[PDB]
Amino acid sequence: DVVMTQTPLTLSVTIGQPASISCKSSQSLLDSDGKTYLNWLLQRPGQSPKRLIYLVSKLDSGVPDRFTGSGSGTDFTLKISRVEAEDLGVYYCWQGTHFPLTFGAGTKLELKRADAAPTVSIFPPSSEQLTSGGASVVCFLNNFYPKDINVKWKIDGSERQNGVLNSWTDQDSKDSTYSMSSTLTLTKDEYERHNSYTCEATHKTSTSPIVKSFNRN
Amino acid sequence: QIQLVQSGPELKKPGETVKISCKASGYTFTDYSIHWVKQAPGKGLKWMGWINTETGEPTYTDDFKGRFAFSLESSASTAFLQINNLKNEDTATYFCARATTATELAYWGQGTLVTVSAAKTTPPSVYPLAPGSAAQTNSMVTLGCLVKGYFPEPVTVTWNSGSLSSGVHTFPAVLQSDLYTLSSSVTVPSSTWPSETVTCNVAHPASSTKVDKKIVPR
Repeated sequence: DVVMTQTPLTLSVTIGQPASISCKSSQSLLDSDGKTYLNWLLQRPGQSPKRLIYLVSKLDSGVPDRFTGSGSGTDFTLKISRVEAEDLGVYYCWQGTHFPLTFGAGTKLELKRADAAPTVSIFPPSSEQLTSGGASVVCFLNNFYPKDINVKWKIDGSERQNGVLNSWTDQDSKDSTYSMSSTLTLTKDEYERHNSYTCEATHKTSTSPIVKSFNRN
Repeated sequence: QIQLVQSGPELKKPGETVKISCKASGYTFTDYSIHWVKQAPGKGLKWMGWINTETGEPTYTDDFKGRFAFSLESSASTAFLQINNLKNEDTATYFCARATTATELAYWGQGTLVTVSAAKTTPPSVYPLAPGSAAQTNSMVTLGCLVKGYFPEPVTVTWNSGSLSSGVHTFPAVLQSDLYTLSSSVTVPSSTWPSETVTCNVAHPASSTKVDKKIVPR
């Protein structure tokens, strides 16, 4: 199949400023009929996809003319002259020149802001949960930027866990940060076989991880 | 004016069948092909194939051979997608789209979410997340609630009945098993809690439950 390569995966943008994203195909999308069937869609959070651009550069009726599509053959570009809040979402390019129809992986537009280190909090199992024979240790990694982050669990100093459940928020509508929750879930029995429980957050804001621990007690 | 309207969400068990509809209006139904597109939760878009609305002939990509059937009721301007022998990995939003001469995917339906699960309706356990009474404090303190082991989605989490929201993070639900778990954090001034009460309120409409958990030093 024709491979549609979108770059970057995530574009940081600023409201009122231009943006540009690339879509390149593994073979020319110039059809033998003379047309180039290169398309752009926008999918906003919680919404269905919407057509933006068809035939490389044609705007769908009603679509803001701040959007411009360009390119030829294998190399295409979607430009936004001035980014607005409504423009945030995932852009997909897709080709209809060669069956099967194929999509790019999407590029996500997010808002640029200043770097921020995570605020890390660790919570031992609650008494209520322990009563039921369970033991979840919860770690929040809150309000950081940029979005990439790594969490590691250690028990008595050794990289190790059991049931780890990770969840990540979308960009915060208030401060443009990101947050993560990581839950390590053991039986009460297993929880009691170890002492030190540690959540380690690694983020570009520091060469050294943020380490939060408690000793069961 | 051109519209594709899709049927509502479906919950099915593995091995069952689902049939979803895509009703068109605002144009001549039999003049343009209908395409189907799958989007697994949090993933991208994948083309399934199309049905010719004149001939009725469906064509599937090889990924969608076997268990998938496109059909029409042309007199009702409706296209259908049926999925047989449902599998967990069929959980996804399915979109119908209509072609134009310039583009196969010109006008899009709003999607139909198909959830495949053997889970039964289960209310969440709600556990408090608090610092210890003698923990060292700063200007702000972070509290939370663990909302564990429920089905189906959604739950709604609120803090002090909605009075605390500016400092709230409620994390998207994730499958821990066949059940969901989520967590919610709230950060407030240390001069605010424990001096005033902070309570997480967790509603699970499907099980007719609403749990309140007061956060106390712990």
